[PDB]
Amino acid sequence: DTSTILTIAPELLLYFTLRHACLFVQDDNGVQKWSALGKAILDEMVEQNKKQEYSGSPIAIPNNMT
Amino acid sequence: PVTAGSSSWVDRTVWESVNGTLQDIINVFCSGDEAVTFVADNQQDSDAAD
Repeated sequence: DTSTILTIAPELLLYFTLRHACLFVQDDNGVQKWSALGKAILDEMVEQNKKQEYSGSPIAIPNNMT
Repeated sequence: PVTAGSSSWVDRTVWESVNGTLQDIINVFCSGDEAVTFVADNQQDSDAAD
Protein backbone atom coordinates (compact mmCIF):
# COMPACT_ATOMS: atom_id res chain seq x y z
CA ASP A 1 0.00 0.00 0.00
CA THR A 2 1.24 3.59 -0.51
CA SER A 3 0.52 7.27 -0.23
CA THR A 4 1.80 10.44 -1.78
CA ILE A 5 3.61 11.19 1.45
CA LEU A 6 6.18 8.54 0.79
CA THR A 7 6.64 9.67 -2.76
CA ILE A 8 7.37 13.09 -1.37
CA ALA A 9 8.18 13.19 2.30
CA PRO A 10 8.70 9.88 4.06
CA GLU A 11 11.45 10.85 6.46
CA LEU A 12 8.65 12.71 8.18
CA LEU A 13 6.67 9.59 8.96
CA LEU A 14 9.84 7.86 9.90
CA TYR A 15 10.82 10.37 12.54
CA PHE A 16 7.33 10.88 13.87
CA THR A 17 6.79 7.20 14.41
CA LEU A 18 10.22 6.75 15.90
CA ARG A 19 8.80 9.22 18.35
CA HIS A 20 6.15 6.78 19.63
CA ALA A 21 8.73 3.95 19.09
CA CYS A 22 11.20 5.77 21.44
CA LEU A 23 8.25 6.23 23.86
CA PHE A 24 7.37 2.52 23.97
CA VAL A 25 10.84 2.06 25.37
CA GLN A 26 12.27 4.80 27.47
CA ASP A 27 14.87 6.75 25.49
CA ASP A 28 13.56 10.26 25.79
CA ASN A 29 16.45 12.28 24.44
CA GLY A 30 15.96 10.48 21.18
CA VAL A 31 12.31 11.40 21.54
CA GLN A 32 13.00 15.09 21.71
CA LYS A 33 15.26 14.87 18.72
CA TRP A 34 12.84 12.89 16.59
CA SER A 35 10.02 15.23 17.48
CA ALA A 36 11.81 18.48 16.84
CA LEU A 37 12.92 17.18 13.50
CA GLY A 38 9.46 16.05 12.58
CA LYS A 39 8.06 19.46 13.33
CA ALA A 40 10.82 21.29 11.51
CA ILE A 41 10.31 19.07 8.51
CA LEU A 42 6.63 19.67 8.65
CA ASP A 43 6.41 23.42 8.91
CA GLU A 44 8.47 23.53 5.75
CA MET A 45 5.55 21.97 3.95
CA VAL A 46 2.94 24.41 5.12
CA GLU A 47 5.24 27.26 4.27
CA GLN A 48 5.74 25.80 0.84
CA ASN A 49 2.00 25.83 0.48
CA LYS A 50 1.65 29.34 1.81
CA LYS A 51 4.23 30.69 -0.56
CA GLN A 52 2.41 28.77 -3.33
CA GLU A 53 -1.02 30.21 -2.33
CA TYR A 54 -1.88 33.83 -3.33
CA SER A 55 1.10 34.03 -5.74
CA GLY A 56 1.06 36.56 -8.64
CA SER A 57 0.83 39.68 -6.39
CA PRO A 58 -3.02 40.05 -6.16
CA ILE A 59 -4.32 43.41 -4.82
CA ALA A 60 -5.39 43.16 -1.14
CA ILE A 61 -9.07 42.99 -2.30
CA PRO A 62 -10.63 44.24 -5.63
CA ASN A 63 -13.28 46.55 -4.05
CA ASN A 64 -16.47 45.75 -6.06
CA MET A 65 -19.20 48.47 -6.00
CA THR A 66 -22.21 46.92 -7.87
CA PRO B 1 -16.95 52.18 -16.12
CA VAL B 2 -13.69 50.26 -15.83
CA THR B 3 -14.83 47.78 -13.17
CA ALA B 4 -18.00 46.94 -11.26
CA GLY B 5 -16.15 47.34 -7.97
CA SER B 6 -14.61 50.66 -9.06
CA SER B 7 -17.86 52.57 -8.28
CA SER B 8 -18.30 54.02 -11.75
CA TRP B 9 -19.80 57.37 -10.74
CA VAL B 10 -19.67 60.24 -13.24
CA ASP B 11 -19.54 64.00 -12.74
CA ARG B 12 -21.67 66.36 -14.83
CA THR B 13 -19.80 69.66 -14.65
CA VAL B 14 -20.25 70.04 -18.42
CA TRP B 15 -24.02 69.71 -18.08
CA GLU B 16 -24.19 72.23 -15.22
CA SER B 17 -21.99 74.73 -17.06
CA VAL B 18 -24.11 74.67 -20.23
CA ASN B 19 -27.37 75.03 -18.31
CA GLY B 20 -25.97 77.89 -16.23
CA THR B 21 -24.99 79.78 -19.37
CA LEU B 22 -28.35 79.01 -20.99
CA GLN B 23 -30.23 80.27 -17.92
CA ASP B 24 -28.86 83.70 -18.88
CA ILE B 25 -28.73 83.60 -22.70
CA ILE B 26 -32.48 83.05 -23.10
CA ASN B 27 -33.01 85.41 -20.15
CA VAL B 28 -31.46 88.20 -22.26
CA PHE B 29 -32.18 87.54 -25.93
CA CYS B 30 -35.39 85.46 -25.97
CA SER B 31 -36.88 87.04 -22.83
CA GLY B 32 -38.29 90.32 -24.15
CA ASP B 33 -41.59 90.88 -25.92
CA GLU B 34 -39.79 91.07 -29.28
CA ALA B 35 -36.29 90.17 -30.48
CA VAL B 36 -34.89 93.16 -32.40
CA THR B 37 -35.94 96.76 -33.07
CA PHE B 38 -34.55 98.38 -36.21
CA VAL B 39 -33.62 102.04 -35.78
CA ALA B 40 -32.58 104.44 -38.52
CA ASP B 41 -30.28 107.47 -38.43
CA ASN B 42 -32.96 109.78 -39.86
CA GLN B 43 -36.73 110.00 -39.52
CA GLN B 44 -37.80 110.25 -43.16
CA ASP B 45 -36.57 106.68 -43.61
CA SER B 46 -37.69 105.58 -40.12
CA ASP B 47 -41.03 104.77 -41.76
CA ALA B 48 -39.19 101.64 -42.95
CA ALA B 49 -37.46 100.72 -39.69
CA ASP B 50 -40.70 100.10 -37.78
